[PDB]
Amino acid sequence: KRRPQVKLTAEKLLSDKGLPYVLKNAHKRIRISSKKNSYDNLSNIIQFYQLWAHELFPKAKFKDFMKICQTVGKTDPVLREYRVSLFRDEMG
Amino acid sequence: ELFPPNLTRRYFLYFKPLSQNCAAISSKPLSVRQIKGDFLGQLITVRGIITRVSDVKPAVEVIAYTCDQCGYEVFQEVNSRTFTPLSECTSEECSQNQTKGQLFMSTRASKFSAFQECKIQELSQQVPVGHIPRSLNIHVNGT
DNA sequence: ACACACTCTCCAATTCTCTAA
DNA sequence: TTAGAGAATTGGAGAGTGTGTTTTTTTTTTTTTTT
Ligand SMILES: [Zn+2]
Repeated sequence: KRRPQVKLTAEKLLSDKGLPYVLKNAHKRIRISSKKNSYDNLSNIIQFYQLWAHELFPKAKFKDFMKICQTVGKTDPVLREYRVSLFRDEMG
Repeated sequence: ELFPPNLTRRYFLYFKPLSQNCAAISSKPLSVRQIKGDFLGQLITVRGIITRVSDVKPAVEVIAYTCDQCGYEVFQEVNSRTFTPLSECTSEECSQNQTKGQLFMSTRASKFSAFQECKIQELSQQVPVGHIPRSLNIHVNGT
């Protein structure tokens, strides 16, 4: 056979390298200010998400990363279990 | 090995022949006619007059490249008079991330050495009657 | 024989559709 | 309304094939024999 293709998958997201890093650091990473423009602060938010997306899975263009995430995010039950777990933690 | 050892040799090395007063062929001078095909590979001594000298130019020994997408560096070693430069990042990590990145050459981390070429010719008072004088090509590197 | 240009082929990745809980 | 089972369409991996390559002045400085 030819070599099988490599893809983004929920296992990467649920890995310790994955989504927990964002929740462990996002409060410290991003910072808005009224003292800078909308365009300024708006640009700032995307920095962290871009660098994190590269570190996670360098295949593809940033937009493609988001739009790929939509499919697995809506379909996989284990990922959804993790997400309802987050919002239960806030219900705790 | 991570990189070729030639890339970090900061020095040059040369042999100096036997003193004839201690003496072996390397101590005994040959005229440019006596250098037969038997001597290929050996260390010898030659006596004559220099006819022309080239000016110095650089020659590559180890070439260095950068991969754009995965931010990784690779090296190539050159021995022959010509070479083909690399154009694909064959690194295993880069390959397993299916990252078909582009390679670009860099001078700032390549290794060069100084090169010069000359020619030597037999003394006119040693040419046998009715013949035309012969000559040899000399190469020089390093200090 | 050694880099190239071009052709051919198979296989699996993908999205679309139907069914039932 | 979600999701999972089956069918159809497309991409490009990669394997294969054929190919190409070595290789009469006219103007100007200098030596030589000729009138
Ligand atoms: Zn690379």
